[PDB]
Amino acid sequence: PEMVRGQVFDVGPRYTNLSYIGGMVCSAYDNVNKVRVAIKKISTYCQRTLREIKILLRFRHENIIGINDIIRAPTIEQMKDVYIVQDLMETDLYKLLKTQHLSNDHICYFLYQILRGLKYIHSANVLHRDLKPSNLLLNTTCDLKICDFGLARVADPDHDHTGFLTEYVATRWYRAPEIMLNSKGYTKSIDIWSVGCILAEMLSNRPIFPGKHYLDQLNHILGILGSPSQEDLNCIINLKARNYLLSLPHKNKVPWNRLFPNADSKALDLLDKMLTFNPHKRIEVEQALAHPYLEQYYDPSDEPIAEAPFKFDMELDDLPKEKLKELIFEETARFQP
Ligand SMILES: *CCS(=O)(=O)Nc1ccnc2[nH]ccc12
Repeated sequence: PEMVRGQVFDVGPRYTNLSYIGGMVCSAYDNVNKVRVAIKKISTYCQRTLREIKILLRFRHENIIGINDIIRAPTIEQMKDVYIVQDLMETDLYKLLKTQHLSNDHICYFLYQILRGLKYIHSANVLHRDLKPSNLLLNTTCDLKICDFGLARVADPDHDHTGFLTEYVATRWYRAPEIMLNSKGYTKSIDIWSVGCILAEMLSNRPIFPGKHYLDQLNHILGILGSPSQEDLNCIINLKARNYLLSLPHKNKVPWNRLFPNADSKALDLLDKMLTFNPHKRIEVEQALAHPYLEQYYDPSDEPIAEAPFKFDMELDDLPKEKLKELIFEETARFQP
């Protein structure tokens, strides 16, 4: 078996000539299809691995990363590592934003593809819950694919409510304000906020709300949106959350065209609607696609939806380590000779 940087990366004779990318991700030559592919090693096991495999095997969409192959040992007893084989993608939006200025045409096209993929995910009653530039892969022709469904959940708006300062798992800079106030992130509006943040970041190459800790994230958001309105406050019924907001000095709204003096005015209109404080008033993915900014691309007949809502059969949260390994083994069975 081949090794890469002091790690065994043992991907049978099908995949050869391994180079590191970023458990470990390597590129490799697929000797069957005769293209370089991406392979990630997962090494007891995690709910997130299973969640992702079930979702990505069920999903089929041009703006969502697929799984092409999964490599594992023939038996549960011998299975330790799982390798997931996917299309090689030259770069991601995080790497691209660190090094490149995007034209308005590129920002428009990337945003379109993000929302087109998101329309499909949401149509399956799934929330991604960790959209950020590093989860948006790109190839040399700027095709974009959404990846990393390890924190994805079936939508559950009736159980979205929680108390103030409830701990959350997803990446801090892309968290909607309501996460810090009264939300478990179980509604589609959570993903739109992330997309808003990403749009802002494409406009200036810098994260819009780079909070350094849990409540600082909310301070950054309010520093630009300004103080919530009485009506938006009245929607927050939780008294700890409400009174925290009432305790803050008045903050004026920073005009988008002053933060983003170079941006297209239609892009800023859409940004505003995605970065709305009140999640009920926030634009939905299909409205976003229909927005004038995206007129050159918008075509709902060519923005497919999922054939059915996605379902986890049992609650993965209480699963002992043994049943989880067995579930991963079973979900990966179709790729065995
Ligand atoms: C989805 C982000 S990842 O880091 O999990 N996977 C990944 C990284 C780099 N290049 C890739 N090509 C396909 C999948 C990846």
